[PDB]
Amino acid sequence: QKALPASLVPQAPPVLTSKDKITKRMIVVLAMASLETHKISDKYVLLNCDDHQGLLKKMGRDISEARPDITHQCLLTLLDSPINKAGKLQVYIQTSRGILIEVNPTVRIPRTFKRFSGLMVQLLHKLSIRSVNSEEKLLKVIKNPITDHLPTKCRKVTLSFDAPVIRVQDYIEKLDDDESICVFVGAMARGKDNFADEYVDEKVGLSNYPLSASVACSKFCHGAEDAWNI
Amino acid sequence: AVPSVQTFGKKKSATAVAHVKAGKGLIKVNGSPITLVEPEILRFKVYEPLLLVGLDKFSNIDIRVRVTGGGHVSQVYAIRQAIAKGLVAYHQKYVDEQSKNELKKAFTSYDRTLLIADSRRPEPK
Amino acid sequence: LVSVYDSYNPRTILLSINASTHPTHVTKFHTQDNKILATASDDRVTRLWDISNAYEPQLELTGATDYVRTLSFIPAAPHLVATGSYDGLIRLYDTRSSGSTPI
Amino acid sequence: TPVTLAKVIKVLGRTGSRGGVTQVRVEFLEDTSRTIVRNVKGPVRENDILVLMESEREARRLR
Amino acid sequence: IPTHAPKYEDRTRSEINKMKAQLKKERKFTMKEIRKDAK
Amino acid sequence: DFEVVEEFTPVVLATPIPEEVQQAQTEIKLFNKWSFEEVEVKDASLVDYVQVRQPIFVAHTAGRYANKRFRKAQCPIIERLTNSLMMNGRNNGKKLKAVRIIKHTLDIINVLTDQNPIQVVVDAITNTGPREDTTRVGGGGAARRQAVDVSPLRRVNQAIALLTIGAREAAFRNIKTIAETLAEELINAAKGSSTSYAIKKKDELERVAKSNR
Amino acid sequence: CGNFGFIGSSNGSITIYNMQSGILRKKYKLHKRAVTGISLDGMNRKMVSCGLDGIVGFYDFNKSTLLGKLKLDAPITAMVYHRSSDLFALALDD
Amino acid sequence: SLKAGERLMEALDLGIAEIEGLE
Amino acid sequence: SYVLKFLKFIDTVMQNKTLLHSHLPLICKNLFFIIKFNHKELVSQKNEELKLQINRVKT
RNA sequence: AACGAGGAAUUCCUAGUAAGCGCAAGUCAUCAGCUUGCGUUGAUUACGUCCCUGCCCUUUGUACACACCG
Repeated sequence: QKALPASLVPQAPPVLTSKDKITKRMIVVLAMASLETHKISDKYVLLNCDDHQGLLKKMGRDISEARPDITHQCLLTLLDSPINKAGKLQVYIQTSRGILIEVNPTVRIPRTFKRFSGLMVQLLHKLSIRSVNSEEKLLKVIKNPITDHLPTKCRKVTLSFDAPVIRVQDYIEKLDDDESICVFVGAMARGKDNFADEYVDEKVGLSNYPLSASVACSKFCHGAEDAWNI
Repeated sequence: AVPSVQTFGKKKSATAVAHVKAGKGLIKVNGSPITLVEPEILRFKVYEPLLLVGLDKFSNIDIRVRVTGGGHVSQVYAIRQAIAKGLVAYHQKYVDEQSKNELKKAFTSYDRTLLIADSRRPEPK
Repeated sequence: LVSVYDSYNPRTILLSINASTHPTHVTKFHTQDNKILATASDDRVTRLWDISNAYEPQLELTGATDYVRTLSFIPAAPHLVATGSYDGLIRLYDTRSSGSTPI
Repeated sequence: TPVTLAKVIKVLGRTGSRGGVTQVRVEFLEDTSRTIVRNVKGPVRENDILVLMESEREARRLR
Repeated sequence: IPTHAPKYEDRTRSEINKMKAQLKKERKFTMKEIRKDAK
Repeated sequence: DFEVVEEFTPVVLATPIPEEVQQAQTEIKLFNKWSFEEVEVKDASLVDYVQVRQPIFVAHTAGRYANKRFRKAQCPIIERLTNSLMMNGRNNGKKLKAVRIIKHTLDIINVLTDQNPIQVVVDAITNTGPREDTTRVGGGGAARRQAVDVSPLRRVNQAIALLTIGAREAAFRNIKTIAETLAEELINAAKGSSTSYAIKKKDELERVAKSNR
Repeated sequence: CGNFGFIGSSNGSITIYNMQSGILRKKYKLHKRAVTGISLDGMNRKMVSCGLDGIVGFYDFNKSTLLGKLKLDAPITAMVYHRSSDLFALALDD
Repeated sequence: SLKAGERLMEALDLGIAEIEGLE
Repeated sequence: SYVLKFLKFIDTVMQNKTLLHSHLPLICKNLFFIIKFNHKELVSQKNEELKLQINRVKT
């Protein structure tokens, strides 16, 4: 009735960066994530919540805020997720300070927090990081703003707790064809969901129960994979 | 005497001398016929005055054009202004004033840079 | 795929249409119309690409049996297209119909 | 959805509006009676036709 | 997708580099000093 | 019937001028190939603002069109396309190369789509020039985007800048070149068929305005 | 305006000369018998002709169109225009 | 801070509201 | 719409005559400028309460 | 072995201007790691506003009609 495709080598899906501004895909940003540099004096370091608190205090900021653990764990589950195997989403980190980060969907996030932090300080001072084969820069700090990096046909929502709840399967089936999605998550420890409410349209909720950013990201990932049959 | 007339044309830093005298209906620009001006996209801009007016009025005269200085587009605008003012002057001198006026009206209604140039002096506040 | 471009200038690949991943066997133009190109690919389906929107086939043509290798238009009509398969059954399709089934 | 057209008549002034926002009075084109105060983002002069989507609302100060 | 791994953390050539930087710095500094005292 | 005579000896010259140029004299066409009769803006509120009243030979009228407020609005449209095509990163100031690119694009459009290339340009402009925009409101901290209408001149300038920027970003890192992809993008723009860069951006603009009305 | 001289022939062709150089410019052909009367308006817009084929012809002169073609019964023999009132009188054959 | 015209309009608004209510 | 509310306000003053005679010049100048500017819409309208309001304030 | 147009911040600019391309000189202070002349090519977007940021000026009609306010 209809021929099979000519070649049947199961090829890798086409890898994606932001330079493609056409293909329908998914993008997750981590908003207000805390990744801060400091120079202890004889070593630069990433600010960490538990171990250094009085030096946070002598700087004067809030130990209730300065915590990259949730960023690391959310990043781990996202870039581990099976849609990231299917090659259909990429990561944008919008720091608490303001730096744009494009994370390629081919990197392998270091599993332990110390290695992750060492990578992070190398990034935040160096601006680019190459692979072990050294021909592709996997991490790209880039220029504000993010909507001047996104694809053209996108809808932009935030993930808030107070918002009315929907089924993300329903939402992705409500979408149009070339209309990609753009979900802003709040990776703050404890703060108000007012970060990108001039950027994006509408707020969304996934339960009447509060979550973490991590399990919210997992919920959105699996609603995505069920909506796209992958 | 030979009924003759002479005019100048001027873009930013170029000069276009145009002799116009009665003749057999030809054009000459720098000792080369005007199918061979260089820039080849502005050749039509050089052609502009002839195609604005018609062709018989240039069938009964003789032009001789010589340009110096400037660059490409500057020379080209210079030649077109020179041809315009020369044709108008020849008509004014040897044939009817009414023909001169209808020529002038058609030109200036199209584009005034043909009859007067603008040497661009700045405006300081 | 097909590649279409104006003659005398190999430098300018004017338009590059990726049809089915099977080999496109034959490509022709309309005769009466002038902006509709037809490709028979070995996928037993022939497609009518409107040369303005090259992204999708303006009209499919299916129902064939195996290896459509030739096709021809027709003089009086610009709507009636003849396809030659590779197992016989020279088929005659309409375009101003729905067009999935042959006339 | 019905689009409509109007004519910018008279540029208003002295109101405290942001740079790049100008408050102006339009008369509806095909219906020669209703005038509405609206805003514009680009430069406007007297007497030019202008496109309108929303019907009912009159504009205001934009702080 | 193919994945990768991140990268983060010639002795005589680099020693030549540091000696050249020290030579440049010292010559420029002494030039400044001679200029000042002579003036 | 009745006939006007203005001719009594057929024009002979000593330096022969080709047939194309003769017919150009009897009717001005842009690059001698495209007329200006049967060219119209299909929508009002732009007949004033995209001038196709006066014919032109080549798109390089070097007049002073930017001293006053609206001499920009007076300037003819294909001039604006060459200019915004020249506005570049590596290529600021090569207008001759730019206008040759315009001519190449114009031929590509006329070859592919039948109707009239310059008509395609004008209809594309009036179909993509956005209608209802937003701006920032300060408000003193509780800031947001608010929706206003937009002037015709801003519509024209916005539509043109978007179209050329879409063409350049299409031919940024690709095997296609600017003239080709601008031709395709313009044809789809006059089609209004939702695959053009400017079309996507326009509907995105008006829906932003809709969302925070 | 003192520039244009009008000759009305005996085969119909109205011919327009410039009188500075004595040169020929324009030629109209409407009537079929001899032309007998020609005049031009004081504002140099319109042109009146009348001929023994019973025909009065109205022309523009800024353009070169045919405005009007009127047919009367008798042929027309004599013509006088008057410019200040824009009225013209024909002497007929009845 | 409210501008002339705007202050007049909203004050006129309230006054006309009360008068029309009493009528 | 605020023009319409202005006219009703004037008619209520004409009911309360004593507030009139201390501000007659201000009333007259503002009223005449408002109508002379907004004339076209106001005259192309049709409203019998508006007609009666105009009649009473005229008298 | 670094490197694919160079983040955060920050500086400037409204027509022969931004930018690009070169040729010449080397003028009692400066400049040769450069400095200054001249020509070529020639743009997009504002030309309105005091709403934010700051700055100033005036709060006494004083000056001679009419007008305006008081």
